[PDB]
Amino acid sequence: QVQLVQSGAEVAKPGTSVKLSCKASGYTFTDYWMQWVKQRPGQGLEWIGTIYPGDGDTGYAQKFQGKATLTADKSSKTVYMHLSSLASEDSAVYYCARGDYYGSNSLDYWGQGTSVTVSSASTKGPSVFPLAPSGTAALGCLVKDYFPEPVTVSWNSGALTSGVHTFPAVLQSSGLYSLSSVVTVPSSSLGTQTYICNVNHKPSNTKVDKKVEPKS
Amino acid sequence: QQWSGPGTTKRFPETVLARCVKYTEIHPEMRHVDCQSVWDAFKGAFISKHPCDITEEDYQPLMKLGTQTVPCNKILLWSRIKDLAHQFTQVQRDMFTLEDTLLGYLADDLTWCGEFATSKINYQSCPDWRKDCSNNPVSVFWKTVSRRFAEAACDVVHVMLDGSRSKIFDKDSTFGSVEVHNLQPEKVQTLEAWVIHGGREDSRDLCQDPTIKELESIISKRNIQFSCKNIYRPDKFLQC
Amino acid sequence: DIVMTQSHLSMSTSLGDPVSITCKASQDVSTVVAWYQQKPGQSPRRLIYSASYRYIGVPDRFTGSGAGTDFTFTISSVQAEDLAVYYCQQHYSPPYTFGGGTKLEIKRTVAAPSVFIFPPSDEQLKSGTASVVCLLNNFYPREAKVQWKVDNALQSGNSQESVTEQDSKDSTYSLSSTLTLSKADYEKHKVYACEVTHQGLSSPVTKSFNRGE
Repeated sequence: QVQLVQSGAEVAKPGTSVKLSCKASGYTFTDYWMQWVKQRPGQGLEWIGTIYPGDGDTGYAQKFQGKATLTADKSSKTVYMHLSSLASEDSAVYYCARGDYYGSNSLDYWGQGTSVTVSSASTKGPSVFPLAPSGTAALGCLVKDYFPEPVTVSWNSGALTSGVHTFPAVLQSSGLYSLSSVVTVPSSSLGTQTYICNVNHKPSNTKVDKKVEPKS
Repeated sequence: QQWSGPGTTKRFPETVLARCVKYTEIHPEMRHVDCQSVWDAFKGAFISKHPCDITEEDYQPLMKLGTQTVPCNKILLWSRIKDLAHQFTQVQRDMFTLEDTLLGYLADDLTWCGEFATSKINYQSCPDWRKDCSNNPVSVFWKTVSRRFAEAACDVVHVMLDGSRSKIFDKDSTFGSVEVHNLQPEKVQTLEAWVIHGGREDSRDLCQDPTIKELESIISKRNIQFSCKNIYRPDKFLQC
Repeated sequence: DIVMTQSHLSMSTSLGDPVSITCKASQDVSTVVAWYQQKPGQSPRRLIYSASYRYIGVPDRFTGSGAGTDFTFTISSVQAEDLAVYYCQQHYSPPYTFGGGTKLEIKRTVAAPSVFIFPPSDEQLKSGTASVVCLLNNFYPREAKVQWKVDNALQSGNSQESVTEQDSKDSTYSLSSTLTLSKADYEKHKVYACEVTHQGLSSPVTKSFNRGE
């Protein structure tokens, strides 16, 4: 079974470096080009560069020359990508993928990706604010100013899912993230149904349960 | 210094380069290949090296070149029956033996070696794999290049075997020591052997030979199914 | 570098209908073009390579064609699991450049959004900030225009939008537009309005409130 397993999510301050890893199993490591691909949040794929672990030869797209350095450790069957002088534009998911030698170096097996976030921001849990309901009503929770991603949100400890929409996070000018989670419910239900949004931000160990009530 | 096997093929450098140029001419999807770089990497693997100290690492600068498209289900493996295997792919153009790929095509039917202290191509003699040393330029090239071609095979992997041999399946051949062990059960459903009745008339069901049952057993322990077919008439097989 | 251009960023289709996605190369790439499918939160998956080759087990409803500078990827009968982003790539010569991607979404009847506006909570205002949220719920198509107006004046540069993926069950989208202000900037105006334009609306819908009531 060919598998490419990448290292965990990284958070880095600007100007620092990071070294990402891609561990290969299930095939002769030395005999295939390993290629790397960048995907900025909400953007397309961009080819970064490649290494042939058998002899250590490398090559990079112009955009990434001087930014990316690839190396390979034959003993551990691991390829590493070193990213230098980090800036906000380097925040992305980085994939390693194998070139199929008998597929003209198209990418046959892919790692699961490593998220890299570059920011001057420090770990911070969200502030959760109610979006009060005021025959269909809408209500929600605004999950503001957290870092880094991700946050998860459920309603009524997972008992409420019908009509729930949790929006993707938006990067703020502060480098912090924010999102809202909303629910549409019958307006006749507002006096007899409790609505609680449960927010979990694993990076700061912040868990918040917010009861969302109609405003007085 | 002196070896038991024949020396490097006459005009080997020109032959390797012309073959690369011809192969990339026939296959336009390969015109991106730099044939000077191919010859330089091939030459670099064995020149100025002791021809009994050659390793897979020496061939890696050549191994990285020549990426191409060979459908996994169109691979034909073979052992000791080179002529029939290549006539078959000359007829069924969609199928490939290793010698129908660029790297295999470059080295097919050639011999080469160098000397440790000099940049000379040893044209007088080259190590015999059985008499002198197993880690020689020619044997290490085939063993290294073959493993990746075997790793590629999928679904029903076909192998042509010489039924006129004392050992139809040889456990110590490139197929038996390298290719069989690199067939991946997650991708390979069956290994189908075609036992060729090349020489004398042999009405026997050669798929019952002890070496075939040995091959069946080795492939079984690797969780792959085994199938065997007799090719009683090879001359008529090509027309069919 | 060779530039790969996928001219359609998005294509709308129906289950069981065929779809074709085109890709153009800036230079000859022979027949060496691949097509990858990617779903949210997943790695891309190779479907076609070397313009028309398809690995064993990849469904035959996916086909590729083309040579030189023009390539096509076709799904002969769109299935639910095929709604994804498709990227072409040339793997002829490094850098092995990708096209910009084409998102394939499903067509459904027009559905006007239900629009809701939420003033900042007193809890948020006590913390020093003010976010005004405008929600567009369960609409189709994805195209929508949301304009903020404060004390008559059209706003620009102080709002951000976020949109859900197309709902697998009802084929709709939802969107939030959030006007983010400091408490001081919020408290210098009275009327907060969100104006929504969408195919399903005969004229724009405005949802507004007066600060503090």
